[PDB]
Amino acid sequence: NTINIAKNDFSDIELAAIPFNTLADHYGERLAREQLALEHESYEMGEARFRKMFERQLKAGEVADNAAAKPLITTLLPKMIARINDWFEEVKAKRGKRPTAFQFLQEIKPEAVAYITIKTTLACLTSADNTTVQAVASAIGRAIEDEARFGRIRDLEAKHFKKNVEEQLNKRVGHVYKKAFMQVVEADMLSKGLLGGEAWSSWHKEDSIHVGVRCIEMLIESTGMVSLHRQNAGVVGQDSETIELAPEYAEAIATRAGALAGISPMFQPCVVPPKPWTGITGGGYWANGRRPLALVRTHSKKALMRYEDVYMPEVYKAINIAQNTAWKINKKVLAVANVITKWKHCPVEDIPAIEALTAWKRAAAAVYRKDKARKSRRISLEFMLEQANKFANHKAIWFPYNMDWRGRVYAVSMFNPQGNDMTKGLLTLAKGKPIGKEGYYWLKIHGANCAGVDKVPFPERIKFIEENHENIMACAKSPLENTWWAEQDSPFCFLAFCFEYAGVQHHGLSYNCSLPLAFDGSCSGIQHFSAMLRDEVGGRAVNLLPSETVQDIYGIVAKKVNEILQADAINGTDNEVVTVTDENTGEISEKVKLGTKALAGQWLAYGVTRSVTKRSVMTLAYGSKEFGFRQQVLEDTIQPAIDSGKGLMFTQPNQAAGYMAKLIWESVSVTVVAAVEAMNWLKSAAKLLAAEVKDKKTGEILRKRCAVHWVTPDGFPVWQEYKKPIQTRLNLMFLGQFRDSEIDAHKQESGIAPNFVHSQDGSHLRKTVVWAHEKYGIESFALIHDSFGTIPADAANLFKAVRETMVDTYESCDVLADFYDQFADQLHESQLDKMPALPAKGNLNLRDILESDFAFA
DNA sequence: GGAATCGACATCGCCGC
RNA sequence: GCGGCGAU
DNA sequence: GTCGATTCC
Repeated sequence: NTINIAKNDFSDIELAAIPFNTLADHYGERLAREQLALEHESYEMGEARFRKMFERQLKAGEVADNAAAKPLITTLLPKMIARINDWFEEVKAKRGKRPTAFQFLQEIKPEAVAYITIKTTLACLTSADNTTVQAVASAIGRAIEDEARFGRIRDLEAKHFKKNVEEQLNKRVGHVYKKAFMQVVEADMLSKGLLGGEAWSSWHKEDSIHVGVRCIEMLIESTGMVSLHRQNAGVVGQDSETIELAPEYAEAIATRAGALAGISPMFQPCVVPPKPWTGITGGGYWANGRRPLALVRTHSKKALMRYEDVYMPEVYKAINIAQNTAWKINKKVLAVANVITKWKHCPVEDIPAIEALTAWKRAAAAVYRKDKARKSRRISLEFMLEQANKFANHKAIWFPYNMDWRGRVYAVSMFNPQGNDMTKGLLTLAKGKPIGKEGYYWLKIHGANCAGVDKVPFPERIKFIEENHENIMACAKSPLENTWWAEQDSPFCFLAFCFEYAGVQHHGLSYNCSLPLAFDGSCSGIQHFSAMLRDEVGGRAVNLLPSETVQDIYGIVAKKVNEILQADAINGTDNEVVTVTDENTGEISEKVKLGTKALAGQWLAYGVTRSVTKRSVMTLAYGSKEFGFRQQVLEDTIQPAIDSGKGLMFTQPNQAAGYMAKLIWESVSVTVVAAVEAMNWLKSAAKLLAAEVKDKKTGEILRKRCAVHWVTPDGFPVWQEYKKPIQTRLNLMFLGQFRDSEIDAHKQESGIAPNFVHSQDGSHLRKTVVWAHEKYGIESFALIHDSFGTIPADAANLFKAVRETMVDTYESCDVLADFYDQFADQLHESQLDKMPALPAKGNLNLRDILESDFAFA
C-alpha cells in the first residue's frame, strides 16, 4: 500500500495546460501535447518500474534491502544498540544467574544483534499471515545463532583464511546456500584449522525462542516499531498472541517509497527538438518533472553546483548542436528485424555456416552463464524493438544529451544511437542530401567497415564492395532470402548500408541519403597520449601518421612478443625443482618451476598472435598493466585453449599466463612509450595530491588529502574526487551495510589516467562537433565518444574536421603542463621532489594527422 | 617503521534476485 | 549488494 | 609475484 504518485503528482506535467505555449508556438500544438504526454508517460513507466521492483522486495522480506526502509533503520538501529548496551550493564551489576538470552547475546557483536533483529522482524511482518511472537522469536534467534556460530570464523578461525571464504561467500546468494557454504567450511576448518566443538547443537529450539523474545522486547522498549496485541482473546484455537507493524512506521515507508517512485523515469526520445541547455539543469526535456536533467552526471549535488557559474560557451554549443540532430527509424530495417526476431532469440547467433573437475565443472558454469546472458540480451532487444516500432512513423525524433563527470557526451533516452548494432541499424538521420560522387564513395567505405573490412586501405575497401555488388543488391532486394548480410561483423548496420547502396543504383548520385557514416578513432586513448607527447613510434602504431597500410597495434605487440619467445626458446632460464611440503599432510613433494625456456616453448607450441594481445592493449588506457594481463591471458586464451582440447602445452596455466603478461607488458611499454609515461606521471600527481602529508613528530596534518582538478582544452572543468566512507559493518550470511567521508587515495590514483584521457577525447569530440558545424555546413551528427558520423554528402568534410580539430588542440595546448600548473601550487612543501618531471616530447609532427587516412579522428 | 595486504580495468546504463 | 547484458 | 601504500605486528 504505497502512496500512488499517479495523482496530482505527475499531473503536474499537464500536457494540456502549462506555460508550454512555447512548444506549441514553436512546433505546433499536436507535437507540443505529445512531447508533454511522452515525457509524462516516462514517469508513469518509471513508477511501475519501482513498483514491480518494490513488489519482489517485500515478496522476500528484502524490504530491508530497499531504499524505502533504510532511512528509518539508520535512526532505529542506534536506539536499539543503546538499549542492549544499557541492558547488558544492568545484568552485570546484579548477582544471581543471569537471564537465558543474556548468556548467548553476549557473544554476537551488539551492532549485528540490533540489526539482525530489525531486518528479520520486517521480513516476518511482511508475511501473508503468521506474525506470531512465537515464530518471530524463533526466527531472530535462529538468525542470531547463525551469526554467533559462523561469525566466529570471520573473527578468529579464519583471521586470514577468511579470504578464501569471502570471495565464495559473497558469490553465493540466498540465505539458504550462504548457510550451506558456511557449514561445509566449518566442517573443513575443524577437519584441519582451528579445532573445537560446535556448541549450537545444544541450542535446543528453546534457547532460540528465548533469544528472539528478549530482542523483540528490547525492540519494542527502545523504539515503537511493533505492537504485541492479542488475537481473538477468548478462543481455544484463535487466541493467538502476535505482532503488528507500527501504523506510523508503515506510513513512512509507503511515503518514502511513493515519492521515490516518482524520481526514476524511463527516459524516451523526443518528438520535437530537445530543450537547449542554457545552464546546469533543466535542459533536454521540456516538461517540469520532479527529476530535472543535470548537464553533468555528478555523484554529489555539491559536485554539480561547481558548474553552476562556470563559463564554457564552446561546451554548451557542442552539447546543443549534437542534441539538435534529427533522427528517424530506418523502417526498411525494422521490417526485417520485426520478422526474424520472432524466430530467433538473437537474430544473429547461430546461422547455418559451412585438471579434471576444474575443467568439466568449468564448462558447466559457462553453460549456465551463457544461457543467463542470452536471456538478458533478449530482454533488452525486446525493449529497443518495442521502442523502434513505437516511433517507426514519426518524421523525426531527437535525443537530449548530457555529460559524465569527465566530459564524455551521452544520449539521455534508454533508446539511443549509442546502442548496439541492431539499435544503431534501426536508427538513421532524418535530413539527408543528394549523395553525389564523393558521398557515394564514403557510403561504400562504411559498408566495407560494417562488414569488417576495416584493416585495409580504402581502395581495397571499395574493391570489396564492388566485387560483392550482386550480394548486396540481393540482400537489399530480399533481405529475408539472403542471409549474407546477417553474417557480417555489423549485421544490421550492414543491412542498412545495403538498402542505401541499392537506392543509389536505382536513382543515381542524386539519391537523397541520410545514413550516418561513422569514422572511428583507432585507440583514442593511446592516440591522445601519443599526440600530447609527440610520440612518433606509438603515434604511428595507432595510425596517427600517414601510411599506405593500416597499422594494427595488437599485431605489432604480438610480433614483439614472438621475438622474446624465440629469444627465450634459445637462451632463457631452465626449470627448477623446488621442494614442497603439504600443510595438512606434511607430505614431501617434488614440483618443478618452469623456466623461460620451457614457458617460451609452450607458447611457441601454442602459437601467439594478435588475439592473445588484443584485450591487454585495449585495456591499457583503463589502467591495466602486467598484473592485470595475467587474468586476461589466463581466461582469454589459456583457459579456452585447454577446455577446447588444445592447451596441452600449458602444464602450469598460471605460470604460463604470468610469463605472457610479462611479455605483453614488456612489448607494449616499448611500442607506446608516450602512453606509458603520461599515465605514470598522471598517476604520480594524483598520488601526491591525494596523500595526507603530516609531520611524524606531531602527527599533525600539514596538508589534507586534496582532490584532482583540471580543465579540458575546450573549457570543460573536471573534478576527480573519489570518496571513501569512514564507516564499517560487514555481516556474514545475512546482509552487512550502512553504519563523514574522505578522498579515497587508491581510487584517486587508479582513475586519474583513464579519466584524464577520456576528458581529453571528450573535449576533442565537442570541438569537432562545433568546428564541423560552423566551418562546414554539417548539422547532423552520430556521436559515440570516439566515433563521429554524418550523412554521406558531409562525410568527406567531417573526415577533415576531426583531424583539424585534433591537430589544432595539440598544437595550441600542452594539456599535461597546463595540468601541472593546476596542482603545482597545492603540493605541500615536502613533496616537491617525488614529482617526476614532465615526460619529454617526441618527433611526431601533428600536422601529419591531416594526411593520415586510417586515423578517422 | 618492517610487512600483512587490499588493490590490481575506467566510465555510463539496463535487468535481476 | 552481488550477478548478467550492452556502449567506448 | 608486480608495485605501492593502508595498516598490522
